[PDB]
Amino acid sequence: VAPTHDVTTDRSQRLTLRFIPVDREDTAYSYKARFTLAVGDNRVLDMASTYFDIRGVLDRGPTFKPYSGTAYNALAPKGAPNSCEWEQNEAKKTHVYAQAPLSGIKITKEGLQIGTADATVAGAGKEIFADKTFQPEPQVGESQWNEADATAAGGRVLKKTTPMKPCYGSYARPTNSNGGQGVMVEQNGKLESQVEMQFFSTSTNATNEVNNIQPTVVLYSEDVNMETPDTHLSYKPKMGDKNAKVMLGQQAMPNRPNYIAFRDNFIGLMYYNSTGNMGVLAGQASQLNAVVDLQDRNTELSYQLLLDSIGDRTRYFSMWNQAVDSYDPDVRIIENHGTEDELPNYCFPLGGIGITDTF
Amino acid sequence: DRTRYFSMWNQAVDSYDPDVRIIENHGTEDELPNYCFPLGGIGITDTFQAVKTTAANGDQGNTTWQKDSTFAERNEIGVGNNFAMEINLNANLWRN
Amino acid sequence: STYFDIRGVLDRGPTFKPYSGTAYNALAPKGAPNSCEWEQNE
Amino acid sequence: DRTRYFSMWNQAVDSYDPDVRIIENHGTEDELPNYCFPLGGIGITDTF
Amino acid sequence: FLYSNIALYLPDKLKYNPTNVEISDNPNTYDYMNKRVVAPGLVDCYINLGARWSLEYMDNVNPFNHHRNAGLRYRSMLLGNGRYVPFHIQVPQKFFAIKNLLLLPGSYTYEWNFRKDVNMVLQSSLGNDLRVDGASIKFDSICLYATFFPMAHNTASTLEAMLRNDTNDQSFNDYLSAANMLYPIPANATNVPISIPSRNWAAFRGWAFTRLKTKETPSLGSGYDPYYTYSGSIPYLDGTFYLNHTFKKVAITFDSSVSWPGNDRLLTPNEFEIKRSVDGEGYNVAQCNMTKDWFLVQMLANYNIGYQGFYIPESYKDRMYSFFRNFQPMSRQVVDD
Amino acid sequence: YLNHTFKKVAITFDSSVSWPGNDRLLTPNEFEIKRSVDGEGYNVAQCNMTKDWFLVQMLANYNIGYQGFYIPESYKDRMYSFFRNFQPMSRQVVDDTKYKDYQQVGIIHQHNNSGFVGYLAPTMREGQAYPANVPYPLIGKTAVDSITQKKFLCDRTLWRIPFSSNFMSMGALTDLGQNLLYANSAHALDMT
Amino acid sequence: FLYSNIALYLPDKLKYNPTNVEISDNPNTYDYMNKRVVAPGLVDCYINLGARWSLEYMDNVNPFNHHRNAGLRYRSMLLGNGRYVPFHIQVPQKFF
Amino acid sequence: DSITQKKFLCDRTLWRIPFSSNFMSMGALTDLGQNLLYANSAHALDMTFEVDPMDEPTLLYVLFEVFDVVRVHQPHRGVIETVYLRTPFSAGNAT
Amino acid sequence: LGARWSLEYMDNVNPFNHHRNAGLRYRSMLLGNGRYVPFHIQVPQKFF
Ligand SMILES: [Ca+2]
Repeated sequence: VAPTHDVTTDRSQRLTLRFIPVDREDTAYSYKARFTLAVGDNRVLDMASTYFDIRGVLDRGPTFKPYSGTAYNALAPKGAPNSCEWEQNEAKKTHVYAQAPLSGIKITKEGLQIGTADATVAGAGKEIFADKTFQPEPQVGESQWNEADATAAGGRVLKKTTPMKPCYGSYARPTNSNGGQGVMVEQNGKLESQVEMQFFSTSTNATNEVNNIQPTVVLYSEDVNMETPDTHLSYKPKMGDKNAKVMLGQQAMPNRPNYIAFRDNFIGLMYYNSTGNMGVLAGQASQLNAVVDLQDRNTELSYQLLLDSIGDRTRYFSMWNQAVDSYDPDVRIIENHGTEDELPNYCFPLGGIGITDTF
Repeated sequence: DRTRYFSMWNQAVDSYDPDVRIIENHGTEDELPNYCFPLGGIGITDTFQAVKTTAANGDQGNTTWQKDSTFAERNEIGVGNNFAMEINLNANLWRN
Repeated sequence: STYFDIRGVLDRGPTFKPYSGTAYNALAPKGAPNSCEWEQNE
Repeated sequence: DRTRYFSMWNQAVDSYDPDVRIIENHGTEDELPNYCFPLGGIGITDTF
Repeated sequence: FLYSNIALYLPDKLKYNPTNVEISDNPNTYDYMNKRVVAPGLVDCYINLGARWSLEYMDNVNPFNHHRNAGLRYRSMLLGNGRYVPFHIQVPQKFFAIKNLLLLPGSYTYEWNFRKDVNMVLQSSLGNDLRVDGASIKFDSICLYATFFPMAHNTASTLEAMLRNDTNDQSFNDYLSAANMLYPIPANATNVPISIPSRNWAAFRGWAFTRLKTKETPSLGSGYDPYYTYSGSIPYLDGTFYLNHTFKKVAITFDSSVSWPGNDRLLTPNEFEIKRSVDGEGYNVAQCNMTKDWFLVQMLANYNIGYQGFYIPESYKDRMYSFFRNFQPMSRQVVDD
Repeated sequence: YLNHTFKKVAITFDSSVSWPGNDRLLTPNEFEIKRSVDGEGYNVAQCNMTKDWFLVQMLANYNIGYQGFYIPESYKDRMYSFFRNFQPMSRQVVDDTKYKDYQQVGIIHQHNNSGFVGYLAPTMREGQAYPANVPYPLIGKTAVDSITQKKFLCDRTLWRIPFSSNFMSMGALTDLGQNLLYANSAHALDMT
Repeated sequence: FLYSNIALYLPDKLKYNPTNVEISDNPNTYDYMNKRVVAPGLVDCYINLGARWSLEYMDNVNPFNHHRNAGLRYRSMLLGNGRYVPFHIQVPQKFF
Repeated sequence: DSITQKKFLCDRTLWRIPFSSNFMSMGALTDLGQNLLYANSAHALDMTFEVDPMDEPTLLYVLFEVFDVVRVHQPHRGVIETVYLRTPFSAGNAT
Repeated sequence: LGARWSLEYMDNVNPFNHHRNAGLRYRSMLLGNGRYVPFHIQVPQKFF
């Protein structure tokens, strides 16, 4: 049975009191505050329950990267170049290195046909062409490995204006609504997007002869504002820009990670044991200070040792931002046990048999 | 206690691995194919020369000039997907 | 101390797959077909 | 305690993996490449 | 795993500049630390095979600034993952005199300060000049909270009346309870003497010492320190020491005539001796480089073990910052030349 | 697993009083588990739980709160408790009204890691390689204006509201369960 | 790991029907929960980088019915891996 | 033909030397601290540390373990008075 | 597959001599990784 009387009162009084500051002083480095505590008549306040409260805005800087590795074509090989075009002096010609994955129906002047309208009166036999902004996209492709090697192939390639970067870690923000990258040039306004089309046919097969050299590959070219936000080159062939054939082979690697964050257990956020700026707790009748502080009494380390001594430390409390810092046991002391690789480990080819033969 | 090690009288108990005396087999999550690609990015590749349209009076798509004035005549291009070998990953680690 | 004792027969059914992944030709590529022959027109 | 398992009464608490409900995505360590070679060691060849 | 987690934190003297890429010339920036290249062959798969050894180069690199720091990782994830973050912290009170003081009715004035330096209030797993990089912090507002037990008025008044007599005072003592000194050790020096002029030594308790890097010890007292460019872990404040293994020996003397241990209570009576070089009187223990006297002294001073045969102390008497918890001996064999 | 979907709770006896009684909380009329945007700063633990609920829970589970907050001992805190199962979470996302180039993109037109991955199914790889366009950057020299979201997550426990004067657990038969101003009459109860 | 252990348990309203396969119409049968298809782009590697943040959709989904429920898999492997099983259990008394 | 090397690592700790007769811990106030010879006179102290070389400036950090206490008293309403004391080294001022 | 079981053939094979025996691994790595070693041991007393 619990006690029944002379424990808890009945007159209305608060459980939690909040005091606004009375004086604030700012400086280049310091920042000082002063409040007026008021322990009312017939109460008892335990200072161990008080705690400050702060809030504001933080800018961790341009060297924040909490994730290891990158997140832009992580799976791509570390040296595969993007579908690109570049100039070369033989008095200057354009060379292309790209890839067309998509299979269409037939190629005409307008562009690679994709589908057809409904087989209906007044709508039967209406061809549909690719939209220049976003339609031939780098996602779709041939479904199964028994590809038929279509004759109407389309794709994309970045004009020679944009500099070349390795595919590993290369991002470029969308512009249109349908996720199609492309610079909106200012031409009578930002209304129009500049996307060109280029055609290609078989050399050898259509060299000696003509046959109206029908085209078989259509490349829609564009120009995007690409940037590498968290990767850097690890082998640059020549010091100069203006991409050439050699610059096709540059390779990148990710940036080392940082973890900028508030210090453990809020160390340094308050001045302690410094005669320059000393805290003040006193009676308002006469300002006889009650906090005399030397310059040798180290408070932070003492509080750390106490917090270890009276409790457990391997748990995390969010409220005080309390989480001890420790290293991995294996990083400091390596244990080289080799590995376990008795069996081989092979990568077979997709179909199941590689080279074959006719019979 | 006996788990902890004292490095003076070589006091360190000898215990097996609880996952080797009893093999709790469960298979291995391999819902996704783990492919392996070429080093350049494209494997097979052909050869192509640029062409350009004509004035296109009517049904003149057959008429088609060569744009060799600007483009080189041996540009490389790939068709379809890229070369790709495949290896199941978790199965090999578990089997080893 | 007392506790009931029970025994009998249980049938979990046809939708009971304890292991993840598969257990037949596990290492094979996801598309490779068996040696097979088929019929076709001219 | 409840973590330990007693078989007789089929006493085994049920719990979820800590890393499935709350994902701590730190990326992955991939500084070095990782190459697959040819069985013989030399792939293509010539004649001399 | 090996290459990343070891070879990217080697000392700066073992790397070399890259080629055909711009590199900043400031040795304390993220750019310079990121751009340098390191040869994998130093720490390849075949190093110290079969041995429980630690790289000699990486035995003095502060290991608490490392992207495996569980505490740092947790705090950084807790704050956010973006770059422009509002924050709503709560700060406790740490001074020992008024940490647990039980105040009494009245009206008091309470005033304190706060820092705005970016280095001292932030920690970065890498360690780099955070003034140059461009981090910023802007406090907006501040308030104070307190909680009262809603105790009955008769009982509270009685307690107040009793706690004002001149004999029911209150007392407190700082848990560490020590006076600190710092002495400089110039580069490559090995001998450090310290002299204390005559005074009284009543109610002494003992000594406790360690070593520190000058680059990570902010100047005491001074409000600002423009010659302080580092933002890793500070051992002097949060207590993460990583250099206790570099001491060799300690000697004490009173009145320049008498050594303090005096009577032959140690194997080497005139001086303590932590570790020995290759020396064959047969003294070291624990299959390591530490002598017997130091081991006995440490075991006595930490757990009252040593006059009844050594053994593992109980868990409850062996906290995180203790001695036996993190004492690792190691050895290996190398090729004679 | 659904504890985290409560907003507010209100008690009322005889359709005239409020059970917390005389002014005793930051919000005297009713408890308040969590809340949306609040400029007064009533949140704690960097999550979005008000101080009142945190204090009430701590008092009801461990008699902690009138002499400062600290981690409770292991034996006093079991598996089906409140502190062991408390998880604060927060992240940052891209603001729209303050970023100029925001463009909502469906899942249909998202090409990241293209040319080495399936297409809306776990099928074989397809597609060319091309710079990516899905994950907006939040770091580096070219981040974007961002807002912050915070939430808390707790499971395997029941919220508790004890029937006592000062919320502490002073015994099985609570004192407020004996007073004849609350135990010598008849009353009807409303809750919302 | 991400794709399997998260994307396979997303809420049903985010999965579309497959093509050229017979799928039951009872939304509780194992067949319906098995033959559905979920696009891997939802929970790919580039999701909430650096943030210790649970997903949004998969928040009110029961997390105890899941194939990593250590207690559940222990109670499952205790009886055996077969299909037809003779069982020999004991049951205690629970009333107070 | 091989040669052997030994070492030890010990971080997250401070080296301790107690000012006791037998080195044990028999209380907060060691018996030597009460010894008349060290209590009714004055003496000078000399210490010599020998460490291993390093190639950057460093610091030796010494902690003299002493008694540090504060007594707080408050007779009348709205008044706080305190008395600090550190025994072996200093205590406020005098005269 | 899918069963928690221990192979019949290996129930009667001493499972404490095995290259995952933490005690053996620790002691061997403590003594050195070479082939010729000098050792400096201390043996306790064990009679009752
Ligand atoms: Ca050709």
